[PDB]
Amino acid sequence: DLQRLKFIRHARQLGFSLESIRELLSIRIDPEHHTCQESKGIVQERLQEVEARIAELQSMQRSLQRLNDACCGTAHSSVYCSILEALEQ
Ligand SMILES: [Zn+2]
Ligand SMILES: [Zn+2]
Repeated sequence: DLQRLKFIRHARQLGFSLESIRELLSIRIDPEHHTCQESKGIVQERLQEVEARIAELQSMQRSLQRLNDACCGTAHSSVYCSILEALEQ
């Protein structure tokens, strides 16, 4: 009950998909018939997913930073905005 909910809460904190969470719950309730290989495979898959998303976000971050730094951000007419020009290109 409560401990089970806490377990789930902890998994969600790590971004595990509902599918992986369901699998972790099955291993959790019937440990005598599951192995470290199974649990680690679940962690590893999620780990690869996070590292991949991180790479994507940092890439967007680098572009956004350049767009941001190049624009004066003032009353300057958007007819001359570099951000619009960049997004067009
Ligand atoms: Zn400007
Ligand atoms: Zn601008």
